[PDB]
Amino acid sequence: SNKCDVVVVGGGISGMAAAKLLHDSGLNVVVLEARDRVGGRTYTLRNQKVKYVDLGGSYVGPTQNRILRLAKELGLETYKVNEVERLIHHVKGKSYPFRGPFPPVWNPITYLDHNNFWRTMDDMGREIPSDAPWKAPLAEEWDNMTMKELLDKLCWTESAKQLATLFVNLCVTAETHEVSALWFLWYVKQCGGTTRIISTTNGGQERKFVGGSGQVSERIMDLLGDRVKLERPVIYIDQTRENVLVETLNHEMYEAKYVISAIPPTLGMKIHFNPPLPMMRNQMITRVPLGSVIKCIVYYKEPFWRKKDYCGTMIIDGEEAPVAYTLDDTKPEGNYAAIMGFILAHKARKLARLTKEERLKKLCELYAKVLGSLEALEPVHYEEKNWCEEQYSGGCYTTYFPPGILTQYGRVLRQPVDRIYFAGTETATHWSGYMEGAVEAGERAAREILHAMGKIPEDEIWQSEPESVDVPAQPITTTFLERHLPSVPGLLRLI
Amino acid sequence: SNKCDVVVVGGGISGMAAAKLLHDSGLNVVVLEARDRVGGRTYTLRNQKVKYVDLGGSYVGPTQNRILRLAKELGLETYKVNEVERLIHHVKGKSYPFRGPFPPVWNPITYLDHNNFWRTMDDMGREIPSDAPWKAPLAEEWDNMTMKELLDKLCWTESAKQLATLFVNLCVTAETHEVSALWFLWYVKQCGGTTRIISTTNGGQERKFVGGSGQVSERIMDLLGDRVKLERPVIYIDQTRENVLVETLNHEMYEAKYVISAIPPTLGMKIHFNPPLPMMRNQMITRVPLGSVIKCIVYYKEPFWRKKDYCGTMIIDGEEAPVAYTLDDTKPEGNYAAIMGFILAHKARKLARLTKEERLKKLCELYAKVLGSLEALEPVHYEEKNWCEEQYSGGCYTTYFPPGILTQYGRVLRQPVDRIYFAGTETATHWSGYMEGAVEAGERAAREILHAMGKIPEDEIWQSEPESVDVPAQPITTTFLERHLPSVPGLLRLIGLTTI
Ligand SMILES: *Cc1cc2c(cc1C)nc1c(=O)[nH]c(=O)nc-1n2C[C@H](O)[C@H](O)[C@H](O)COP(=O)(O)OP(=O)(O)OC[C@H]1O[C@@H](n2cnc3c(N)ncnc32)[C@H](O)[C@@H]1O
Ligand SMILES: *Cc1cc2c(cc1C)nc1c(=O)[nH]c(=O)nc-1n2C[C@H](O)[C@H](O)[C@H](O)COP(=O)(O)OP(=O)(O)OC[C@H]1O[C@@H](n2cnc3c(N)ncnc32)[C@H](O)[C@@H]1O
Ligand SMILES: Cc1ccc(NC(=O)c2coc3ccccc3c2=O)cc1C
Ligand SMILES: Cc1ccc(NC(=O)c2coc3ccccc3c2=O)cc1C
Repeated sequence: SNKCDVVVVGGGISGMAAAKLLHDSGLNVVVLEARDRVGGRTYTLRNQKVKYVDLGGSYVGPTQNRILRLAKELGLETYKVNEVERLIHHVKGKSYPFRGPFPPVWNPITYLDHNNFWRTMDDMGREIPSDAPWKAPLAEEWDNMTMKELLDKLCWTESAKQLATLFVNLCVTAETHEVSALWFLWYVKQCGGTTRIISTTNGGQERKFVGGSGQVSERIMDLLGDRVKLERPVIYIDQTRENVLVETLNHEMYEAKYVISAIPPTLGMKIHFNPPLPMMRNQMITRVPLGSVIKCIVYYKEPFWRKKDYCGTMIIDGEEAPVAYTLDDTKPEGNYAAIMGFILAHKARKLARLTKEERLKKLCELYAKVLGSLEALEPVHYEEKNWCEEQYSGGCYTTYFPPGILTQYGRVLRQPVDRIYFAGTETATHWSGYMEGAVEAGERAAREILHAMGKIPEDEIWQSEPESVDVPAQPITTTFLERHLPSVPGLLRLI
Repeated sequence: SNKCDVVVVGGGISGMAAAKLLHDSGLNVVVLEARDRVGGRTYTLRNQKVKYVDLGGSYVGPTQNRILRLAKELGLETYKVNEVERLIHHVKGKSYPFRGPFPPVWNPITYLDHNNFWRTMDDMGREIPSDAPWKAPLAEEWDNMTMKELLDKLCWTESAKQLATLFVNLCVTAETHEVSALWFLWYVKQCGGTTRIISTTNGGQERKFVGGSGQVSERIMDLLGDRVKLERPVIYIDQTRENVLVETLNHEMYEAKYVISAIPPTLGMKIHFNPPLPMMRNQMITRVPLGSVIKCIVYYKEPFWRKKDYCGTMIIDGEEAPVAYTLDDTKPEGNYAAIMGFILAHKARKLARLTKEERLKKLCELYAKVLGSLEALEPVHYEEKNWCEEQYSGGCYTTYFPPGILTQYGRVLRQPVDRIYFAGTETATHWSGYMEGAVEAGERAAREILHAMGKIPEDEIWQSEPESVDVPAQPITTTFLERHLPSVPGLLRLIGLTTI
């Protein structure tokens, strides 16, 4: 067998970040990666037609200081996603251009309803601890409802309910009826709230990495050299003896003092454990699916939308549209003009039956309607990735919690099992679901092991991160009216 | 490689029934079983204090003709669970004895609400095809709500909502907010409806096997000889070549024409697939958890409850009660007096933290109160099994579907993947979740392979079963008033219209 200090299962950002921290501390680490590549739910494709394109995770933004710091250390730079010109909200077959993060609403009743919806999501989030959402005062009540039930109670207008539904679908690649209200409200709150999570400028979608996000994992693999073993799916972990034994599908055996599991929680099912996992983890890893998304990038000769004072952001309501949300994917130089779109949740399942060429046609025709331009019908290239088909991801962007699961099983997610510690973005407390969360969790799991070895004190397990000098955060603000305008039933109680 | 016609993954009733059918038809079969035993979600413990006891699946009843025929062919016999004396409904800290399958309800408004609840569950069920629940006219609407939401709409009394909640918890070992309304409605309908599923006499809980249900799987293993390989967990299936390659954890390779996967759907995750599974199955197997239950058997010197004219059945509502349902588990000879109880859904998670001795004490104290009997505090022995801890089951009794999953992913549950066919009780269309469904699915999977091999025509894949001569099925009947009495909102409409 191959002996080392720590085996890290999974060579995504989380596993790589954990392995780098342990390596830098002087431990001998091995990373066992199932695929013939690193990066996991990140994947940057290079060819002459696109130069490079993120087909998985791409965006980073203010308050995501760990990913920004790690990438900077590895020699990467960011550029801003184009938001110079107007955004579009396409509603009932018409495009309404706008500025600022939220589409305007003109009907006074609809206005009150929309304002109340966003405000209430943040009000509720303030009572949910980031590190322990199951300790929310109404944890059980909120966990036993779906997001669909919550939106049905909160939204007096169909307009607000359709936009709220789109929000859930885009944020967590799942249907409102599939997900726990508690979990979803935690998810938003732990990215800094509604404004921060939905915003391009000053939010989660502000920036991309020059040359692609895949470079984070690739460049850590570059540092680690042959410590990274590709095409080594872990099948078996045995903790009955002095050292932990980790076996791969290609018949290799690794021996270590500790293990970090840096895979999505449910993919723990692909590993046979000796002794068996404790009851609560055994059942938890069957209760935590990942969402469904096809990421699609359509290329054009020029970023023609800019000529009509549109930035390329489209927010597209309704069942018929294949794609509910787009961003401009053009490179910083104004070349490789492109629109990135997501085919979300049930639509990913529905439209996966089509051919690549059939999806291209539907997207181009949609974009022609929304951008009001025949130029959208003349694509020069197309790339896509359906994450639902990946054996070693399970989906994208991340794991969702159905009703009842987070309160009953959430405490087990990052609880060590003897000498196995748990990384992965699902275990983060700030931007869980994102590349930022992957870094937080990997570095925390690594430091749990450093503490178990006696190398650092307990109070160094969780570590704050200085703010990025390159991507500083501006405060999230609200207006007096936003804070104090009544809800729809509030206006009725006054009548 | 060890060569054969068909590799069956899993030695539970479904895999063993499939293997038997294939073997009897002249094929060479191998059964690869992860555990050191066959039976899976069935397990019959034997020791001198209990003689034998079913710690997993136990009950069979009228309309479950496949398991009865299989068991009979293997030389097994049934006996009737004791329902001679009165049942007990324990609610708000008091016990109310009764006869008939449902506790009687006296308050007229509450009676209308209860009657409408059960009626409506069956009414909705009739809209749902047993073999394609996603084809129900309102499949989407019903699949996008939980059972909690449906009970909140349907039940105009707390009395009905509480009993309905216990019904869901007991039937599918899951909370009302955890499960899809469409899936639960399908599940009940495919067992023959509310009366059949809840009943002891004339229903699902009527009988047990003399000597334990584990004998079904054991006796098939005896017939198959060394074709059953114990402690062979499957880790890898490769369909890239002419013959299917199946690899086990202990480093053996098996080569076959076809494979039957006879394991719970989510446990497919423990196998690495080459090529990868198609998208819909890849995601489906991450979306289908099993329920949570501890099965607990408390032994006594005598079946003392019978002397108070109680049969041993207790239907126990309330958060403080660890166990919501009991049955008399005394042997047919009248010795090894015992009460079987289930600790359900969240309570299985909550009470797992205690010791065995602490759980025994809580159960005895509950039974003493419910039975009004100090004798319940004098147990002579205890056995239990927490199915939540089983790596190779995932839970019990069966797989549940959360909201939204059955309409999006249900169609791939028994869809073949190249040369892999799918058995397991989860893929049945009649008593899915039960030993019966395991037999149906195993035999159906085997015959899919026989059809693929050109050995039988397509119309023999699905095969009806003759009614048991030993366990005749009384029909499910209603009264005129049961059919036509209004719901609570229907009564309110009638009142509004009169007064107009
Ligand atoms: C898919 C996706 C993700 C995504 C998104 C859009 C799409 C289409 N957009 C994002 C965005 O704009 N900004 C952002 O910050 N995140 C975005 N996401 C999510 C993001 O990609 C993820 O949060 C992050 O990449 C997750 O990182 P983590 O390291 O936690 O997880 P992973 O990437 O899945 O890596 C796990 C690795 O483990 C390997 N594996 C799996 N099973 C095994 C076994 N048995 N043995 C050995 N290795 C295993 C995987 O192959 C993978 O490499
Ligand atoms: C657990 C339980 C079940 C149960 C019940 C009460 C409890 C506590 N009460 C029942 C009842 O009264 N009447 C009834 O008809 N059913 C009842 N249930 C359900 C019943 O036990 C199940 O429906 C039935 O036994 C399921 O049979 P099936 O053959 O479909 O599935 P299984 O028993 O789980 O068998 C699967 C076998 O596969 C093995 N396995 C798992 N993974 C692997 C891998 N990777 N490789 C090889 N083998 C694998 C398992 O070990 C098992 O033996
Ligand atoms: C009006 C509006 C604008 C942007 C958004 N965006 C989001 O919520 C996003 C949430 O998480 C993401 C994760 C990966 C990539 C993109 C996103 C979002 O844009 C939502 C609404 C309702
Ligand atoms: C009044 C009453 C009596 C029995 C039941 N029982 C049930 O629903 C059961 C359904 O599934 C089972 C599965 C395995 C073992 C036992 C059972 C039940 O008793 C329910 C009610 C509401």
